[PDB]
Amino acid sequence: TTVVAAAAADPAAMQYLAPYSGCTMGEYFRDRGEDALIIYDDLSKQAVAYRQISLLLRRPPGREAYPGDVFYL
Amino acid sequence: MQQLNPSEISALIKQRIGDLDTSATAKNEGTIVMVSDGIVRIHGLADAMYGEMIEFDGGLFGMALNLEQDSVGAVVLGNYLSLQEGQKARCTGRVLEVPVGPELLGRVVDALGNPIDGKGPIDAKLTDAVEKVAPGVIWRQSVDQPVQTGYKSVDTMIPVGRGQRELIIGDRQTGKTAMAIDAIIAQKNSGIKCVYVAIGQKQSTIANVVRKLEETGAMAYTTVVAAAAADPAAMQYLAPYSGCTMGEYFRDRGEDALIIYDDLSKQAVAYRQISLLLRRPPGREAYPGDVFYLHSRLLERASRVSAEYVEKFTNGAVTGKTGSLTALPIIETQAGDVSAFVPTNVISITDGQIFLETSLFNAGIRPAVNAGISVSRVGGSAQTKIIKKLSGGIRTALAQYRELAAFAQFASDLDEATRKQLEHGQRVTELMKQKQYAPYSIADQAVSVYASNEGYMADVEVKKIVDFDAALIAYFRSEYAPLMKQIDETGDYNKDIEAAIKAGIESFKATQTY
Amino acid sequence: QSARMVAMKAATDNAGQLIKDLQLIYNKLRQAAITQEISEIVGGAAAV
Amino acid sequence: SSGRIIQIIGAVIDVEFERTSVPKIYDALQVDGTETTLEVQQQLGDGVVRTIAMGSTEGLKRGLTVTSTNAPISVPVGTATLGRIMDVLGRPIDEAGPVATEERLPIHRQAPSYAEQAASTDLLETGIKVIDLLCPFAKGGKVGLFGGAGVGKTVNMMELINNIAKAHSGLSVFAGVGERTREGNDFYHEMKDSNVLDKVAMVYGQMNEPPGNRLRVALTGLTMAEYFRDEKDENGKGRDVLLFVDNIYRYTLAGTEVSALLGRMPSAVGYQPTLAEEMGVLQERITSTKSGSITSIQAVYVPADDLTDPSPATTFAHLDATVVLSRDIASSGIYPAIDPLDSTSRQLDPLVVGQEHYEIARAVQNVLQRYKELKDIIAILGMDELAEEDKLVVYRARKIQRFFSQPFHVAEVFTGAPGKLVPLKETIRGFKGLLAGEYDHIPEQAFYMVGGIDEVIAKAEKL
Amino acid sequence: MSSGRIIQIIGAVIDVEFERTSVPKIYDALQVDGTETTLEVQQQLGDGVVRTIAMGSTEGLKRGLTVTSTNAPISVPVGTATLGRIMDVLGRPIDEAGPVATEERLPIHRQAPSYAEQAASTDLLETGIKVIDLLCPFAKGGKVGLFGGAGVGKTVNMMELINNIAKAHSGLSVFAGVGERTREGNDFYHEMKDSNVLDKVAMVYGQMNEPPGNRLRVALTGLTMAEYFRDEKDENGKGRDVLLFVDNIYRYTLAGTEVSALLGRMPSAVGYQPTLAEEMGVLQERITSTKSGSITSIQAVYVPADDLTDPSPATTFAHLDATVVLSRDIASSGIYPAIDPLDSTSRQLDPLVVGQEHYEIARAVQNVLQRYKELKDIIAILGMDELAEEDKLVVYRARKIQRFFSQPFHVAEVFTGAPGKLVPLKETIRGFKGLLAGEYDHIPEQAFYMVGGIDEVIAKAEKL
Ligand SMILES: Nc1ncnc2c1ncn2[C@@H]1O[C@H](COP(=O)(O)OP(=O)(O)OP(=O)(O)O)[C@@H](O)[C@H]1O
Ligand SMILES: [Mg+2]
Repeated sequence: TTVVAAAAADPAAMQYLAPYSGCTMGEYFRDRGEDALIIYDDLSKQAVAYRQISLLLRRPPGREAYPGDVFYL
Repeated sequence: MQQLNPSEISALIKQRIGDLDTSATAKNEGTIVMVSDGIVRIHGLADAMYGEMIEFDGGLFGMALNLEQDSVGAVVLGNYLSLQEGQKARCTGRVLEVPVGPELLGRVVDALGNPIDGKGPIDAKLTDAVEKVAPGVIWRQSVDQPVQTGYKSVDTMIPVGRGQRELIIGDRQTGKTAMAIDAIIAQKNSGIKCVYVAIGQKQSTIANVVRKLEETGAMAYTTVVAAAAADPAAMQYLAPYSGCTMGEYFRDRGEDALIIYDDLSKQAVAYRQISLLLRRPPGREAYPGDVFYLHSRLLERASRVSAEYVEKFTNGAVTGKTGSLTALPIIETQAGDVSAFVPTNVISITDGQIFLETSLFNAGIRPAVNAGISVSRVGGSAQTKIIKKLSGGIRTALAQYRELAAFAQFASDLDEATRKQLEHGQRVTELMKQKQYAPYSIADQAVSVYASNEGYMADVEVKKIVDFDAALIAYFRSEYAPLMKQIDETGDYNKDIEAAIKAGIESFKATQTY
Repeated sequence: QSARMVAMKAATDNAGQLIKDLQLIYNKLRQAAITQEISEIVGGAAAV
Repeated sequence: SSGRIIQIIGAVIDVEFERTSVPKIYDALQVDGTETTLEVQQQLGDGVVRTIAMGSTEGLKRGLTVTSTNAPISVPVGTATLGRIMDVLGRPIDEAGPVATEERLPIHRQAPSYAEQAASTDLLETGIKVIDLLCPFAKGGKVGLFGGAGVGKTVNMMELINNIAKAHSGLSVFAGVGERTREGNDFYHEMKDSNVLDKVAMVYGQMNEPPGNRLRVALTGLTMAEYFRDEKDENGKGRDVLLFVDNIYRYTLAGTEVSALLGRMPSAVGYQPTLAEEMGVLQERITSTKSGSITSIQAVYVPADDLTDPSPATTFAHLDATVVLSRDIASSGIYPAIDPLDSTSRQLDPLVVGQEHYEIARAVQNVLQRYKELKDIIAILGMDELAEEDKLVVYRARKIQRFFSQPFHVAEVFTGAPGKLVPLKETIRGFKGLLAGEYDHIPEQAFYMVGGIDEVIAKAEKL
Repeated sequence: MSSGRIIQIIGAVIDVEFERTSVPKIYDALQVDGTETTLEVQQQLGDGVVRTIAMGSTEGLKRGLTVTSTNAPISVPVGTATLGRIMDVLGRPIDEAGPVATEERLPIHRQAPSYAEQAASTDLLETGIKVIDLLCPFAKGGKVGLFGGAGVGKTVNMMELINNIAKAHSGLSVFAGVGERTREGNDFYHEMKDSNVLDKVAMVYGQMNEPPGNRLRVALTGLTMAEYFRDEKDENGKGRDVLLFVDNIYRYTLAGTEVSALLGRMPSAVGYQPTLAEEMGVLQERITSTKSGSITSIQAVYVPADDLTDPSPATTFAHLDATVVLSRDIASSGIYPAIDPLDSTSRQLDPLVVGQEHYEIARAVQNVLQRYKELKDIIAILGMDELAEEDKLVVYRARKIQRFFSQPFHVAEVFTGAPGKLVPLKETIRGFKGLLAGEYDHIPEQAFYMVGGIDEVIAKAEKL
């Protein structure tokens, strides 16, 4: 097992990027014919961190103040 | 690429091309550049102080709020429509001040301490800053002295002590102003100076209030600060602070005072307008960031100070005593929505609140005090001994009546126990009704509450309780005047006074009847 | 009489459940209204 | 000494003047080519002023010469403005010819000071049984006519004017602030038919004009009423004027539309920051002074039947009475259709109206609001199973509801020109008797569509 | 040079211009020359301009005024000299008792402890309230919300908790008032001085008449003092265990919203600042148990509009471990402490953490209380005699249980002559295991009232 940690005191950028780093770490086995399993924990908090990042950039929000591309995230 | 600054003007740029000396023309003179909606932007004024008092050419007065990089925003205390760009503005090197002292009693003044009742000038020997800081936490002292309002429900179930901050909250036309004025009137013999501050009201209603105050002799110790609905937003924003300074004058010198802010909601509205016209970022309901800091720093000045503070402030002149200042703000809510922004902020600051219900007001219950949710955190320590002893029966009777009020409609298969509770609860509820401008001294409340507690009202019909109470109080006022004087002077509650009261009550029923 | 007692108790319980559902709906609507108001205010302020 | 238009966006014009000559706030500018008239709102520096247009903003170029007048908008006043119809600027629009007077006043003035407020609060009596009993007016007060579906609220207004005129020779002013032209024309024709046009002056912003009109028609009408009041005749005493504003809700939205373009951030529900300021400035000139008085009647529109939003909430602080019309009460055959339980007033006070008046009103309200509660029980069980008490309440409440009916004099059709104008004492006597029970034996159909108790007695005896 | 000048004042937001080489770091503290006023740096706008929040009133400040820098965040005094004093956000005495006698300072902005520094276990924090221990146990390094308003004895609970932690574990305490009403702050100070608790507490008061800057940083100041208490070690290492009281964290959240609104940042969902979660995490994550010691926090919580799904309590609830809810009716019936034994929850109440027996005893107690609540309405409506005998036993033992959750406090010893009792674990469990098995069915109810362990219950029954 591999654990990628982005705690509650970490900068919002680290929380935004942690699942992508985990997915890249997990895709090493997939490309080489070996099965793997990844567990994202509280993607809602990733969405909150990305909302914080976008609002500080003065981007207009949508429903519940989430940014326009929270789906594409 | 940003918009043009107020300092970017063809004439000003030409002057700047000319020469850069004189340090922006002596640093204490300005030049108006913009005029709109009661806001004036000035160019220059290097030595402007945040909150300084600026004087224009016409004879008006402003107050610099925004000290920006190249301009100086400033609200206008008088009326604009006389200020035109190109005029000159000057800074007085001073912060806003109002006159204080025992010469403003009986007068009606502006937010700046200017008489408007046409009785001549105000000969005041002192001035004080409008914006101050509340005394430190170490200088305070606990609240243990009572303030009477004259209402049988309020003085028994939601007591108010000297130094407390009690809120009056309710919908429109529910009797807030009348309760505040009755509280002011009931101070005939307490010897505490009152201050009534009116914000954003019709001058007709202000004149009616002033006339009614002068009729009852309550103007010998009252000062009225009136910022009407047609007055500029700056005056309505500054009225509470100028009233609070006038009130604090007495607190710092060992005497007691009481101040009533009317419609703090309208001060919030005026401050929101002023902030929005000055381009400040809004929050919920378009309020600026610091509405809470606008209200709290005003309400925290109502306090009670220890004898050491007053002895130090007066340099040993008034050693013995301890001062105080009581506040009674008023908030109006839309359809009983106490979850809005300003009422939520004001509730969190005060030491209690007196809810007035529209439904109780329409049903004929006047005053409409909602005893279920009203609360006073000071509690028992703000009551005289007799009323503190006697209030328990009233409180438990209201509780029991409110618990099982649903049964009042059936009234058919009610068992013996609950029917007695209903009979007592309805009678106590009928007891609490009261008229206007007729306050009850502590002795009247004591007599009424004792008569209700001991079942002496258990045999009188519900519809005629008010007449019974009025007749009993009149009979006691007529015959047993020395006992009433004793109770009013002291407030003691012994077995002797209790026996005398019981004897009087028993004599009343045997003799002439309501 | 016994049946009426039982029916009234059941009706009281059902009303108590209705309250707990309507409270959640009301809270959701309150938060949505506050969000809409703030969004409109910020947009109107930024457009000026 | 004259400037050029440099920017046109919607109805917000900009003019650039020489820096030495810049007009004050609320000055009146007259574009040279056309008949459009501007008024200044702000000063933006560099001799630039931002204005709004009182009329057609279409066909205006940039760089079009503009001259100033150095004074606010002045409207004609006097006795020569009685019976005419005028727009904002005071130009006649009834095609009857130019207004033959020379007295003019600016429409923007300061509110009366605190010193000159009326020393007392007189009681104004009309003659309508519902209003004079449950919702008494005040001399120089402010009255709102809330709610009401398509019903004779206009009928109520002309009844009120006829009653005030035939009782008192005082004048009147009607200022339709954003009114439907159909209703305005109907009102004008009715005034012309009843020979009351000799005592009314009119101002019209007709809901399809630029917001400057719908914003300043009220101020024009108020200036005319002020001049009528301040005229002191033959003794040294002013008159008592009556002023109508047919829709006060339009006045707020008229400023709301221009607020955003003028460069102001929004507010709670999108209103202007200065909503309370504008309402106070308008509503603080309608007061009774030491010399004369202005009393007003203002129909108020509640958007979406929700009176917690700022538009009527800020009006409620100024009203002395609220007469609430209702659909159902008019449906049941009660013509005046004032809601007895909801319509209230600040003037119902034993100090001002005496003790018997207040007690009678309270008793009537209690009876009505208990009968309204008995409705579901009456519908389910019927009238037989009620107690012996609460049957008298039903009968007396039905009688009271019938007795609020009133024949309207101005109708003259289907009624019989029945001007009643009952004195207040008659109504007090009648309702005291009815509550006491001296008339409990009379059929309820007798109390319908009559005036005093003498008439109901005569009708009952005839049948 | 470090010195710069003010170029803009808007309410409480002051801009300062330094020369382009000497722009100070973020969160640096600036001192205004000639006055007493501390500015905290919030963001760097470039070209030497810095936007700051003022800690105090700004009236009387004018542009072009020289400002000097400190090249460090706000520093507060720490040590044993802070015990028994009242301090503002900047670490200055407001109790009028002279200057603080210590010399050690620390910055209030520092990184939370890393992953490698976390403790090797999360066991418990024993404290003999006899209700907290059984139903809603605490945990070292935990965070305990405290629901309920004034009038039920919040302050008395804080008194008793401070006394107990100082007595048993030799630990100190810190009180951090975020938005403290001056009247109630003075009352609390005198109440904690007349009882001798105050020699153990270091108080920090940010009153609610101060700018929103102070009310946001008083919690960090109190946290810094608590951290210094934890970190220092006697011989054999093993730094102490500390409590940190933060009253009405909702006021901390609101102070976070206000300073964000002042700085002009676009609001989030329900008006809260976009950095709400990060602002809560920065505080709540420095409260934890490390190798040396631990910090436990008792935090009052206010639920706005009674809606516990809006961002403030929905964010606070993520960090809390246990919730102690006080009830009005429990206090009405003369039961102290008025802790609701049925609605107070704890994440530590698991068989894996507190063992096996304790979990089952607590669950059985809760089951009996629930059944009794279900039986009281039947008693009210249908007469006592309608119930079966099992329900008779349930009612009797539930009344005994409700009595047994009462005990006297050491702070009440001054008011009432009865000394306070600190009953540990392995003694409450015995009593409740015996009571649930019918072993004490012959004792009257009154013997289970205001008393410690089961032995004194037996004695008092003997004296009845
Ligand atoms: N306790 C009372 N007993 C009898 N009449 C009362 C009482 N209180 C108020 N009233 C009457 O009913 C009305 C309510 O009084 P009040 O002026 O205090 O209302 P309000 O809530 O302050 O209104 P608003 O906030 O809109 O100005 C007044 O007309 C007053 O005469
Ligand atoms: Mg009022």
